[PDB]
Amino acid sequence: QVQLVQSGAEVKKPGASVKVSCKASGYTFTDYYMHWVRQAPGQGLEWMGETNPRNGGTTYNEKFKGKATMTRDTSTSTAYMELSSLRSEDTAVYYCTIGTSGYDYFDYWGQGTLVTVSSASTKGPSVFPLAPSSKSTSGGTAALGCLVKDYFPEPVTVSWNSGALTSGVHTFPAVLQSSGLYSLSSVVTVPSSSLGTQTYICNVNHKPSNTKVDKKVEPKSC
Amino acid sequence: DIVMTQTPLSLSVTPGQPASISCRSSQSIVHSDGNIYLEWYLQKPGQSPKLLIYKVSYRFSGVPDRFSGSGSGTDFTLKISRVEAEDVGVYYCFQASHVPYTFGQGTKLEIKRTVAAPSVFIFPPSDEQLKSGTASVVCLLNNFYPREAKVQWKVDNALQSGNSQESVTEQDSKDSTYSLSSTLTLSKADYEKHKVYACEVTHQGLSSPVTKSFNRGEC
Ligand SMILES: Cn1c(CNc2ccc(C(=N)N)cc2)nc2cc(C(=O)N(CCC(=O)O)c3ccccn3)ccc21
Repeated sequence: QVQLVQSGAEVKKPGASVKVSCKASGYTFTDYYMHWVRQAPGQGLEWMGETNPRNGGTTYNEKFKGKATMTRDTSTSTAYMELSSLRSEDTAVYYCTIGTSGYDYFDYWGQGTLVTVSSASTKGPSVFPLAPSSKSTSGGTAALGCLVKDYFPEPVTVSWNSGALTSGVHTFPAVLQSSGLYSLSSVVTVPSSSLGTQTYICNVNHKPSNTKVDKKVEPKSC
Repeated sequence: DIVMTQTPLSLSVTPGQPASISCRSSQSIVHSDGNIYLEWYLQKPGQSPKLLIYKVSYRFSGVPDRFSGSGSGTDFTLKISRVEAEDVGVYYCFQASHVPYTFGQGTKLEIKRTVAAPSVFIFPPSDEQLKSGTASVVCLLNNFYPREAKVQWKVDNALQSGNSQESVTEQDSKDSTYSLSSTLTLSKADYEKHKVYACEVTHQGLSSPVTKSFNRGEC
């Protein structure tokens, strides 16, 4: 019931601004402080500040003061974190989190928003099927998947059959290509016996390019 | 700011065996109210951190009894009595007694399971990709342990170099295995010069290498 839904990943040029949103549901918005947490490899996890949803005041971590501006809209139960004058060093995953037992712990977190600061323009991926064939069977198991090629920046999310297929799914960490573009694959192992009855669709999402691709992976007669 | 230092940096534990992680604060962390706001979080790749322990020793509702916290002053410890597959990931300690609230650097827990040989699968380039002038050949190494699986590409038995990229998954939360994907990328013109495309796999669980191959144009 308690949900924190954040805005999607974005690519921003150095010097620009970005406003990340955190839509709250399943609780009375004014009951708990809203927190923002940064995650970047190296500096790791950092607490940026806490917003009082009643008076709208924020207690900031000195490190993020000025750079990050936190607000809340009580009419839409949405908290905002705005980063101004973006620099390469601001590339990170930004989480919103709340504590429902005074100031004891953080029990609920948003899904995170990856903000990428770069001069390179966004590029949507090409989606190619990795069709099951005699070359992708092992015992009575068939492997199939999708190849998500040439996108920028990260991330791409891949679901199978709109999230109904999760068992045996492996969405590989992205690889950086020579071109500066990323590539990844998402695979699943299924019974080879039911390739004639079951339908397998990879749902590819690249939020920075507003790319949404649904690819039906058809068995190969080879 | 208060620095939270975790020891060790990494841990590899056999299922059913204990795990211990230390967290040291650079200063005392007694809040003005008199309590110590020391928490432990578990984060899995691509997921948000998840609460385990709060106020040094309190177990959060729903967390298994195998997890426990202790400590005083500047020395805190997280204990897992018997590790389970589901415990994989990165453990972080965190203080909220003084502003700014600070996190530890993290401790990676690996589950030391039995050796598992990879299952190997190969995918020729798709007909839709071949229409674009590029050929990507995918070799999948599925559910193996330990992580060190070596892939070599051979085109008409000639060892390849500089035309492939690989990626390993995080350790699986259910079976404690890893999977690896290797992709060979050539132009349609380079792809058409050769017949036999093969990926040879070496691993601790394989007495002899496993090769998966196909003849170009046979599909
Ligand atoms: C600083 N602080 C925080 C920051 N959150 C936080 C969460 C988790 C953690 C952590 N991870 N340890 C650390 C900090 N939350 C607080 C809640 C209260 C409080 O008691 N009330 C109730 C007041 C009434 O009776 O209405 C309240 C509720 C809403 C607005 C204002 N006051 C006081 C102080 C608080």
